[PDB]
Amino acid sequence: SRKIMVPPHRMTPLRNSWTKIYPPLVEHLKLQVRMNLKTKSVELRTNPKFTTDPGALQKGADFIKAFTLGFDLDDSIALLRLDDLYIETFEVKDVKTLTGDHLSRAIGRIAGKDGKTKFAIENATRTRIVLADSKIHILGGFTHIRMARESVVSLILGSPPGKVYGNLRTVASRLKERY
Amino acid sequence: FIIKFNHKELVSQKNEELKLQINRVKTELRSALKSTEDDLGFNVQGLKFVKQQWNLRHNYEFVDEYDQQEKESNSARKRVFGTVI
Amino acid sequence: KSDFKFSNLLGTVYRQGNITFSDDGKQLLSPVGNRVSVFDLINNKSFTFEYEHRKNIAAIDLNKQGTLLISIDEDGRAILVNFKARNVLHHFNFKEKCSAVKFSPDGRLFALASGRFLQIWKTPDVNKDRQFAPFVRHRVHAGHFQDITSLTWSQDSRFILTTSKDLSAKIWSVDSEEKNLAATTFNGHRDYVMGAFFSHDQEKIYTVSKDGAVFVWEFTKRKYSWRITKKHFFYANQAKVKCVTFHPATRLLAVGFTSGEFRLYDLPDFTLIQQLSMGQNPVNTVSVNQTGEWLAFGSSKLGQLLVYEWQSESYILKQQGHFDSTNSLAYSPDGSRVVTASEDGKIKVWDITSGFCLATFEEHTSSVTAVQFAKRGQVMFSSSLDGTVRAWDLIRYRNFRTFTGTERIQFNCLAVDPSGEVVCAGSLDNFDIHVWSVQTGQLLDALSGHEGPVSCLSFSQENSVLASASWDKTIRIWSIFGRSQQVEPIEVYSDVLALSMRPDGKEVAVSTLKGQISIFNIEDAKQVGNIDCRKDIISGRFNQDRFTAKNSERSKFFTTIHYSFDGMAIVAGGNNNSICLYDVPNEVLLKRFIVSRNMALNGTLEFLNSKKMTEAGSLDLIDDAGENSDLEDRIDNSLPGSQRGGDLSTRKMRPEVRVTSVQFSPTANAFAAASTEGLLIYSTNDTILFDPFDLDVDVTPHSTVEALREKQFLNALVMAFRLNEEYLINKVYEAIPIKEIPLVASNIPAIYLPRILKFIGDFAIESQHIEFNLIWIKALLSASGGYINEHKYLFSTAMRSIQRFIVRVAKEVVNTTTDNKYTYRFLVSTDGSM
Amino acid sequence: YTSLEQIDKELLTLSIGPRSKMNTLLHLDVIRKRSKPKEAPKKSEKLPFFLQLSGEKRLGFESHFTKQLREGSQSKDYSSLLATLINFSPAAVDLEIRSLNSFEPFDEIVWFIDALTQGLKSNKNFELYETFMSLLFKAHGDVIHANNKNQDIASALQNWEDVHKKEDRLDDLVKFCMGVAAFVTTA
Amino acid sequence: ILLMKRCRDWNTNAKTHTIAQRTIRCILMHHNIAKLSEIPGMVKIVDAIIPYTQRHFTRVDNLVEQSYILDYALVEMDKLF
Amino acid sequence: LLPPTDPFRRKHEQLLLDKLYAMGVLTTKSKISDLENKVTVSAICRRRLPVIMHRLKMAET
Amino acid sequence: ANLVYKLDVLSSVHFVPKPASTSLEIRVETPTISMEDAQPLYMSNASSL
Repeated sequence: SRKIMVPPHRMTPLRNSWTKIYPPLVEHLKLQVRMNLKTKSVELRTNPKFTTDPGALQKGADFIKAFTLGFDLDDSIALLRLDDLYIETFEVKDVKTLTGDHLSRAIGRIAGKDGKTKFAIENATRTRIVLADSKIHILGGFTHIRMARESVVSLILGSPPGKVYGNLRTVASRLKERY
Repeated sequence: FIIKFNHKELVSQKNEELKLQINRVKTELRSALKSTEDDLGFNVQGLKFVKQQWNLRHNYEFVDEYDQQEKESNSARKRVFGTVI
Repeated sequence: KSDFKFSNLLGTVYRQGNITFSDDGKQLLSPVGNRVSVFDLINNKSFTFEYEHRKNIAAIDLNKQGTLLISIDEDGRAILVNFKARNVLHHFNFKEKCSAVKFSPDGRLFALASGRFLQIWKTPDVNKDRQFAPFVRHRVHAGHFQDITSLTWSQDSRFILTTSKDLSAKIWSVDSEEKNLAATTFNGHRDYVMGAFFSHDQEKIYTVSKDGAVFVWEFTKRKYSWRITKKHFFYANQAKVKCVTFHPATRLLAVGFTSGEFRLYDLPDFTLIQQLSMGQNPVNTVSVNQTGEWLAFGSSKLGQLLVYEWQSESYILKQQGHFDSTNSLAYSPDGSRVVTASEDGKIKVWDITSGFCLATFEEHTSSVTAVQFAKRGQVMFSSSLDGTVRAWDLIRYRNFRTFTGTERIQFNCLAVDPSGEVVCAGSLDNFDIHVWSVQTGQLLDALSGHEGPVSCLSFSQENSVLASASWDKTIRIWSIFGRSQQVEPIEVYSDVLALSMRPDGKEVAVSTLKGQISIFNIEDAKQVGNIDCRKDIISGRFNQDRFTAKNSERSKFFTTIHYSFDGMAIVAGGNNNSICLYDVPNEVLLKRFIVSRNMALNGTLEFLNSKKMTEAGSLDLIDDAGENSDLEDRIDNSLPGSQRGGDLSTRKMRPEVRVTSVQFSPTANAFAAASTEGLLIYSTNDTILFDPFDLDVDVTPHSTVEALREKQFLNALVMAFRLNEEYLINKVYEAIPIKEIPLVASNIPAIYLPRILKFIGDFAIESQHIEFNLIWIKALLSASGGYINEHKYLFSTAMRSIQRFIVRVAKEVVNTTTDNKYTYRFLVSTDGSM
Repeated sequence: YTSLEQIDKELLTLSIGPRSKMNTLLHLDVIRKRSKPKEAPKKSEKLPFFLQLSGEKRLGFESHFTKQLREGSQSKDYSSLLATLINFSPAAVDLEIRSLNSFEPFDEIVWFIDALTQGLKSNKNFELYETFMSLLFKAHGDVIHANNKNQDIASALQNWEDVHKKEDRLDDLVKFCMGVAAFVTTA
Repeated sequence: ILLMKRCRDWNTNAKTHTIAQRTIRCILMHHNIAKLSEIPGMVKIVDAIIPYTQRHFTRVDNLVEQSYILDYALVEMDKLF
Repeated sequence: LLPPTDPFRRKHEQLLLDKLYAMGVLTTKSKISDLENKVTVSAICRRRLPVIMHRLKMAET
Repeated sequence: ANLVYKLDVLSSVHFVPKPASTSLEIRVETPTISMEDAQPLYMSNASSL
C-alpha cells in the first residue's frame, strides 16, 4: 500500500528499465504496481494471491526507492537479496557546513581525483555510496554503514589525506576479519 | 658494586646511623634517577607523536595495500654489511 | 621428582592425514605421525595427546559436540578418545585400510570409508562407562567397484555420499525407508573423483575430480532425475587435484593441487576468489571451519601447516616442522623457548605454550649440528658442517659475526663461556678445539693435544674451564683463562662422547661407548662414581637387520647427557628407543621412557614378527612403490649411501628412531628431547600425585580448611605443604590477607622453602593476580633471601621461574604503565594546535 | 579448587583470558602485516561486491556499544559497558576505539575516558584497561592534543590521573622484586 | 632548529644525554610551545633522534632496578636487627 | 666451452677436484682431464665400504 | 648446485665445505615483529637496524 515517487534524476533511466526490473520483482514477490507516470509515482501493494510475505511490500518499496535514489539494478538485485543490508540516505547539512565555496571544496574533497576518493572509500569500506552534490545514499551492512558514516564526517570536519587513507586501509581489515 | 660485593658485612653489622644513611641515599638516588627517567620517557613518547603526526599529515598515503607495503620497504632505511656465504 | 609423563610434542606440526578443526574455531587438530596434536589458536595453549598409535594416522574426525575423537591408523587400528577426559575409550581394528572418517552433524552415528565399502556405525555414549563392545554397526554399503577415497555427510543427518577410486560416486541414505529417495549413481568424471558435496540446500551436489573437472548435478528434466547442469574446469595443465573441502553456507570450494597452488571458488558462478601458493609441495590436506572463514591447509613432504582466513588476504599461522632432522637442542634461560637445529640449516625458535615456531634462521647452507645459548638468552650460537660457527641475536634476529676456521673444517659440537666472550667448537676432521672471541671474529688459538675427534665441549659456569670429550678415550680439562694454559687429562675406559657438566661446575658427566656413564670431579681428577647403562636400553631390531636385538651393538650406548639444574639427576638419551633418567648419588635409574611406538620408524621393536619373513626377503623391505597409481612418488631417486642424508626420498629405507639432544627445562621440572618424531617434552606439571612430607594421623584436608576458619595462617600453610596437594596449597595461598603475608613468610621453615617457590613460579605464570603474587615474592625474598643465596643450586629451577614470571608477563604491564603515563604527560601539558 | 576472580578490592588483578590478548591489542597492525602473503594473490575481479553479505542461510543505526556508551553517561555507570569492552575481539576493539564518532563535540571521548576511570577504580582487568587508552592515544592522540586545555576534556583526563596515581605500587613492586631476584640468584 | 641539530649530536653518546634530553624537554615545556607546534620543516631530522633515547631509557631504568638492592639491604638489616 | 683463462673457471674445477679428492673417487690433483676420463664407476665403487675393507685388508675377500 | 647436493647426499652428508667467501648484504629497516613466520605471538619490538 506504499507509494514511491521517482524524481527527475532517474527519469529516462527508469523508463528504459520500465519492464526490465518489473518482470523480476513480479516473478519473485508479485506486488501489484504499475507505471503510473501521470503523477510520476508508482503505488505498490500486496497481491490477493501472492501476499505470503508482509515485508515483500516493504522490500519492493526499498528497491523502488533504490531505483529512484539512483542505485543500479545490481544494487536492486542486492536489494532483493537484502537479508543483511541497509540503506541510509544521509544528505548534506547533517554535518552542516558552508553551502557556498566550502561546499564546492568539500565536493572536490569527496571526489578526490575525479571520483577516485569516492571509489576508494566505496571499495575498501565495502559499501555503495551514491554521493550526489548534497545527498549521500550509502548502502551496506550495519558496520559498513557506520564505517561509511564515520568516514564521511571525517572528511567534512577536516583531516589530512594520509590520515584518512591510512584509516580506510585499517577499517577494511577490521570488518573483513571477524574472529 | 661495593654494596653488592660487601653485602654480608654491610647487612649483619648493626648501626642506627647506617640505617639512616642508606635511607637518605636510597630515597634520593631513586628520586634523582626517576627525575632523569621521566625526562627520557617523555621525550620518547612526545617525539614519537611528532613522527606519527607528520606521517599522516605530510605523507600522502596509498590505498593499494600490497603496493603500499612494497613502497615502504623501498623507502625504508637500508645498510650494507660484510657477510660470509 | 620422578613422575614424568608426556605432555607436548613440540615441532612436527603436521605429517600426514586429515587435519580438522573443532566445531568452534578454537581448537585445531592436526595428525602428527604418531598422535593427535590439539592446538588452540584463540587461547594460545598447545596440547599433545599422551596415547600412542601403532603406525601413522590416516584420518581424524571430531564430534560436533567436541566430546568424542576418533583417530584411525592406516591399517585400520581405530582408537576412540574421550576428548575432554583426554583418555582412551576403545581400540577398534578395522580390517582394511580406511581413508575418510566423518561424524554426522547430529553426532549420533558416524560413517567410515574403509576399502571399497562404506561402514556406518553408531557412536557410543560418552557418559556410559567403558564397555567391551561399544561399537554397533548400523549397516555396510558395498555398492562400489574400487576403494572409497572421500566421505561427506549431509547438512541434515540422513544422506551420505561417497566418492570412490572408481569413476562413480554414489549417494546412500542412512535410513532404510528413504532408499528410494537417494539411490542414483553419479559418474562421468574422466579421472579420480575425490570429493562430492551437498550444496547449502539439499538439492545440488557438486562433485570434484582429479582431472580438474567440477560437475554440478541438479534434479531436473532434459519422470526426471539428476541431470548435469554445467561443468567447470580448473585448466591446471600438469597440476592434479589432491583433496578438496566445501563449506556449504559460504559456498566455498578450496581445492588442493599437487604443484602447490590452492584456489577458492564460489560454486553457482565458478569464480576464482583467491589463488595462492605454498611452494613445490603437494597440498595434501584441506579442511574448513564450521563458520566458513578459517581454512586449514597442509602439505606433507615438507611437514608444514597453514591456517589462512580466506576473507582478509593474510595468514594466521604458517608453520613448518621438519621430520628426522632435528640434530640438536638448546633451551632458553626462561623455560618458554626451545630452539632446535635442522638438517636443512634451519634454526627455529619454537614456543613451549603453543607448539609453533616463533622465528626461523636459514643462513646456514649446510646442516646445523649443535646449538647453544649464552648470556641470559639474548645471544645464541650455532655450529654447522658449512665450516662456520654463527652467532645470532634474538632481539634483532641477525648474526653478529660468522666465525670460521683457517680452511673451513667441519664441526661437531659447540660450547660457550657463560660470559659472552669465548666461543669454541670441535670437529671430526681437524680435531683441534678452535676458540674465537665474541668481539673479534678472528680465532685466538687452537687448543690441541687430542687423538681423534673432540666430540662434545662445555664451559664451567663458575670456574670458567672447558672439558673436552674425545675419541681418544681421554677427558681433557683446559684452563685457558689467566696465565694458566694448563692441560689435565682424565682417561676413561672407552670411546667417550657427549660430555655434560653440573651447574655447580665441579663435576663432569660423560658417556662411554662401552655403555657406562662416568662422573668425575674437575678439581680433584679422581672418579667419584659410575653408573652402568647397558641393561636398561632398548636397541630396536631393524627390518634390514641380520642379528638379534640382544647382541645388536648398534644403539646400546648413550650419546646425550645433561644434568638437572638441581644437580641431582641425569637424563641419558641415545640412538636407542629409550630415554633414561638416572639419579646421580644413588646410582640407580628412576624410570625409563619409550620415545616412540612406530613400525614406520625402524627400531621400535626388539621382537619382529615371524609372518613377515618369507622364504626370501622381508615383506616390508619389498619395494612397493610401483603399486601406487601416481607418478611423482613412483619416481625413485634413492642414492645407495644416503645414511642421514638431506631428504627422505633418497633414504630407500624407513627412518630410524633416535634421540640426539636432551636438556632439562630451567624452570618447570621438565626435560625436552629432540627425537626422530620431533621434539618430545615430558613434564610433571599435571601434579596429580599424592606426594607427602612428614605426614601424621591428625593432618587432613579437613584440618586445612578448619585452620583457615580459626585464622592460624602459618599453621594452615605449612601443614598444607605436608600433604603437598596443589589445590590444598592454592586454597590457603589465596585466602590469607596482605598484612599477614610478611609474618607468615618470615617464619616458613627451611624444608618447605623449595616447595613454595616452585608453587609461586608455577601458579603465577597463568594467574590474574599480579599484585598479590608479587607481594608474596617481595616478602619471601626479603625475609629469607640469605638462605637462597646460601643454597643457590637447590632453588635455581624455582628462582629462574620467578624471574621468568616478572619479566615475561609482569614487566610489560609496567612498560605499558610507563608508556601510558608518559604519553599522557606530553598530551596534556604541551602545545595546543594551529 | 577454582581460583578467585579477585582476592580483595585493593588488589590489582588482571583480566580473565589469554595473557597475549594485551599483546595483540598493542600490535594489531604489525601482526597482520607480517601474516600477509609475500605477493598480492590473484583475483578474478568479476566477483560480487557484497559476497561477504551474501552468506547463504541516526539513533536507530548507532552501534550497541555506542548506545551503551550513551546510556552509560545517562546512568553514570559503565560496568555494563566494560563487560562488552573486554569480551570484544581485538579486531573489533580497534574498529571500536578508532571510530568513537566524537570529533566536533568530543562527547564520546569524555564518556569513554570516564568509562575507563571507573574501570581502573574497579581494579579488575587492569592489563586490558591500560591498553585501551594506549589505543585511544594512538587513534585520537592528535584529536585531544588539538583540543587540549579545554576545561571539560582536561577534567576527564585529570580525573583519570588521580585514579592512576596509585598505580605505581606495582611499578615499585616490580623494580624491587627482580633486582632482589637478580642479586640473590647471582650471588 | 639549529640547536636541535646540535642536540642530536649530543644524544649520540651516553654521557651528554642528560643535557640533550633536558633541551628537548625545554623545547616542549620551558619555551613558547604553541609556536613550536605551528612550525613544520624539521620533522625528518627529529625522527632520527629517538632510538638513541630508548637505549638511554632502558639503561636508566636498569639503574633504577639496581637501586632497589639497597631496599633489600635496608629491609634485611632491619629484619635481622 | 668456457675460455681457458676465465677467473670464474679458474676457481671452479679446483673446487670440484678437491670435492672429489675428499670424496675419494679420484686420487689425483694434477690433471683436470682426469675429471672426465678417470672419473669412473669403478672409481666410485671402490670407495664403498666392503671394497675399503679389502684395501685395509680387514676382510679375506 | 644440484651436483653438490647429489654428491653430499651420496656421501652421508658429512662433507668438506667451501674454502672461503666474502659477500655483500642489505637490511631493510623493517620492524622485527615482521621478520618471522606467521604467528599470534612474538618476542621483539624494536627495529631491525
